[PDB]
Amino acid sequence: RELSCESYPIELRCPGTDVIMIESANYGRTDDKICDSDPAQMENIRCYLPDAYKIMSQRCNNRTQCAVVAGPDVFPDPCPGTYKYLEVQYECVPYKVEQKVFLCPGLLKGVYQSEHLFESDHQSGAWCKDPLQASDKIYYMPWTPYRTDTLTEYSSKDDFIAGRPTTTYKLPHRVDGTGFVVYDGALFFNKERTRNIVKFDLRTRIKSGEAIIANANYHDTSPYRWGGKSDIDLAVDENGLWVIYATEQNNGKIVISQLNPYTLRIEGTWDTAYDKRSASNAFMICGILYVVKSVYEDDDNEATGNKIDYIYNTDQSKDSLVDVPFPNSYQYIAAVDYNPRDNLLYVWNNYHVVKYSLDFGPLDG
Amino acid sequence: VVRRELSCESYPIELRCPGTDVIMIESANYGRTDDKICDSDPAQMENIRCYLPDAYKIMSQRCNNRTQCAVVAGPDVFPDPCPGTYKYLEVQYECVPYKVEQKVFLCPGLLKGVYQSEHLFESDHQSGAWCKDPLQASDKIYYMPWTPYRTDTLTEYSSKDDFIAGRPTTTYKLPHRVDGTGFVVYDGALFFNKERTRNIVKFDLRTRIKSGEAIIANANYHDTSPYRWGGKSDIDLAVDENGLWVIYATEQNNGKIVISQLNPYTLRIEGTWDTAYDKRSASNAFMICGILYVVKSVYEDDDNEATGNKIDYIYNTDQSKDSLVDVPFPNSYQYIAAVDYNPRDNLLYVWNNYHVVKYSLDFGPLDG
Amino acid sequence: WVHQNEHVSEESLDESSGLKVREVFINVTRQQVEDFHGPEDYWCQCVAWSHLGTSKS
Ligand SMILES: *[C@@H]1O[C@H](CO)[C@@H](O)[C@H](O)[C@H]1NC(C)=O
Ligand SMILES: *[C@@H]1O[C@H](CO)[C@@H](O)[C@H](O)[C@H]1NC(C)=O
Ligand SMILES: *[C@@H]1O[C@H](CO)[C@@H](O)[C@H](O)[C@H]1NC(C)=O
Ligand SMILES: [Ca+2]
Ligand SMILES: [Ca+2]
Ligand code: NA
Ligand code: NA
Repeated sequence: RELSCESYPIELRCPGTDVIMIESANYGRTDDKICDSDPAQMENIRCYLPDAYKIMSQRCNNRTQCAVVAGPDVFPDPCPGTYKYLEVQYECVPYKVEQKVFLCPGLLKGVYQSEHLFESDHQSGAWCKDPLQASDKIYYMPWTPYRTDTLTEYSSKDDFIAGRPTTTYKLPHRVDGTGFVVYDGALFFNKERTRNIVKFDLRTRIKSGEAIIANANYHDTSPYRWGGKSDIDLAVDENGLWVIYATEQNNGKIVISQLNPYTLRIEGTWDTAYDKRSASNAFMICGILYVVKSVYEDDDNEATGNKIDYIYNTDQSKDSLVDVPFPNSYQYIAAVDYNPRDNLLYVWNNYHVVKYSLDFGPLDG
Repeated sequence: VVRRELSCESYPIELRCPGTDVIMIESANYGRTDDKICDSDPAQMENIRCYLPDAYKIMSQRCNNRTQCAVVAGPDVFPDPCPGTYKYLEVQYECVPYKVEQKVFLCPGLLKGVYQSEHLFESDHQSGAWCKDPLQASDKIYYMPWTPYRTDTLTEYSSKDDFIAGRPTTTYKLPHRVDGTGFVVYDGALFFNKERTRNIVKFDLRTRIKSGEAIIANANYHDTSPYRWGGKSDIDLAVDENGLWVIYATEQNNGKIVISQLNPYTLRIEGTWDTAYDKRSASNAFMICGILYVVKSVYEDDDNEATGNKIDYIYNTDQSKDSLVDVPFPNSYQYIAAVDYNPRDNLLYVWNNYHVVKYSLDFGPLDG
Repeated sequence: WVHQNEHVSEESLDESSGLKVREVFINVTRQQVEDFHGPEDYWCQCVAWSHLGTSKS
C-alpha cells in the first residue's frame, strides 16, 4: 500500500516489467493520527471521494511506474478546510492490456447513413448515449430557445422510437445550444448566457460543479452556421472529454480544449484556422477534430456543403484540408456527436433523429 | 525480480520491493558510461569514462535488508570521482525474503567489566597505537608507535605470531606527519590526524595514495586539548557497530569531549554531540554501538592520585543522554597511550607504558 | 614548492626605471587538479627573491 498527505505527490512502481492494478482508493480522511497537521482540520474524520479509483485507473493502471500529484490538479476537493490524504491499495500483475474499446479505430475515410429512428416535433435538438457505462440508455434534449431546461432518459432504442420515456431530469439552469453530452453517469452542458460548463450527476440528481471556459464566446456570439446559441459544443472520444468553442483572440476561429471530467479544468488548448460560423458542426475521434460544412434551407446561389473539409490533430498540432462526403438528406443539421463505444455519429437534422455509420483508413500514424 | 534504476546528479533515487520483500544490490556505479541517457550540457558528454567502485558499499549500507530506500545522488552520500562532469546513479537490484542475520552488525550490549586477556610484547616506544581492520576478514595487524615531530610510517604484520616475533610484511610511507596516537584502519584505508591541523587524512593501503582530507570543524589540535598524558592526542578516531567516529574537543564546549560521526567515503560530519567530561582529565576513550566510554586512570608521574583506573563516564548518541559509571579497568602499568575497540573480535587494542596488550570484555543485555 | 624544471623565466627591463625585472610562468593541467585530494581548492602562491629579503603574492 501507498499513503501521501495533501500537496505531496505519490509514487507507485512494480518489479521488472510488471503492471500496477488499483483495488481500493480514497481521497479524504478516515484516520486522524496518520497525517500530521493542525488539530482543527483533523476534527472531521469522515471525508470520502468515490471517483478516486476512476482517476487512478486512468493514470497508473496498465503501466510500470506511476506519479500522481495528490492535489487540486488531479483530484477535486470533496470537503473544504480539511487536510486530506491519498490511500491506495495495489497489486502487481502481468503487462497485458484490453483491446478495441479504448483503442483508436484510425482516420475517417467515409461517412454513410445507418439508422433513421423518427421525426421529432423540434427542428433542432440533441441525442446521445453514455459510452463509459455499458447500457442501452438514450439521452434526449430537444432545443427550444430561452426554454431548454430538461433532459429525457429512455430505457432502450425501441422505447425511443415509440416515445416511451423512463425518467425526465429537471436541470438547475437553462441550456444554451445543442452541444450537451453525457460522460460516466454525469451530464455536461453549457449554461445560458455564460461561457460555463455545468456537471450534473444523474444518479444523485444534483449539480457537482461549474467550470469557466476562458475567453470562449457565448450566447449567439460565435455559434454554428444555423446559430441557435451553439457557441459551445462538447465532445467525447478515445482521448477523453473535449470542448469545441471559439475565442475573439483566434478571430472567431475554432478553439479546441481538453477538459478533465472530475477536476473541471482545461488540460490543453489548440487554435484552428476554420471559422465556427462557417462550420455546420464538429466532432472528435482519437484527438482529431472533424469540421462539417453542410448546405442549409435558404441558401442564395448556394449548393456548396455536405462535406468534411478540415481536420485538426492535437498530438501533432497540425491541420489538413480534407473532402469526406457527409450525408445531409434534410437541410438543417443541428447536432453531430461521436460515440467511441459504437463508433457511430449521433445526428439531429431538420426534425430527423439519425445515426450515421463510419468507415476508417488502414493506418493513422 | 531483477531491476534497473537510473537518476541524474542532485536527483534522488527510489527503491521499493512488493509487500514485505527486501532490496538486494548486485551492481552499482556513480559516474558516466553512456552520454545519451542523461540530459545536460554537451561539453560534459562524449568525453568522460567516470567510475566509482565504492558505490556498491554505500548502497548496501543503506538500501540492503530494508523494504523501501531513498538515497540522494549527490555530494551528501556520494564522493565526487570526476569534477566538472554531470554524473548519474546506475543500480541493479533483486527482491528477496526479509529475514536478516543476528549479532553480526548488531550491538553485543552494554559494557559490564574489562579484564586482561593477552600480552604480546614490550615495544621500544612508551607511546603508540595498534589495531586491526574489522571490515576485512584478515589477521593483519597495523602498528604505529608515536615519535614526537617524527611519526610518518605505518607497519603491517601478516599474523599475531609475526607481530610478537617482530617480522613485518610491509611499511607504508605516509604523505604527512601524524599527530598523536589517534588512528584506525577502516576497509583497507587509513584514517589519521595530520600534524599541526584539525584534519583527517584518508590513505588507501592498496593504491598507496591519499584519497581525501576532511576538516573537523572547531576541533582543538596540536597539544591544545589532548589526553592526560598529552603527546598531541587532540583528535582520536574510533570504529564500532554504528560506523566511523571522531573523538575530539572544542573551545565552544570549553575543552569538554565532542563526539562526531564521520562518513568513511564522503569524509563529512553526519552528526555532532557535546559531553560534560574534560578531554585533558581523561586518559583515553572508545565507542561501542554508539556509546562513548571515558577512561580515567593514574600515571607514573602522578603523586598518589585519587583517580583510580576505572571508566567513570558514558554518553549515548541515539538517546543524547549521559551517565556516571564505575567499571574496573586494568592498571598493570602506568602510561596508557591508546585504547581502541574492534567490533569484529569485541576486544580492546591497548598500549600501556611500552607494553602492547589485548583486553577481554564482559557484556550485559542493558539496552532494551 | 613547485620543481625548478616546471618554471619558465623571462629576464626583462622596465621603461619607467632601468632595473632588472623577472617574469615566470607555470602550466597547470586538468590531471593535476582532479588528482589533488586536499581540504581546500587547488591554490598557488608566488615567492620573489631580493638582496634584502622575500615577498609573497
Ligand atoms: C487498463 O486498466 C484498466 C483498469 O482495470 C482496465 O479496465 C483496462 O481494460 C486496461 N486497458 C486499457 C487499454 O485501458
Ligand atoms: C545486509 O544485506 C547484505 C546484502 O547481501 C547481506 O550480505 C548482509 O548479511 C545483510 N545483513 C547485515 C547485518 O549486513
Ligand atoms: C608550458 O608553458 C609554456 C610557457 O611557459 C608554454 O609555451 C608551453 O606550451 C606549455 N606547455 C604546454 C603543453 O602547453
Ligand atoms: Ca458536436
Ligand atoms: Ca581511543
Ligand atoms: Na453535442
Ligand atoms: Na587511536
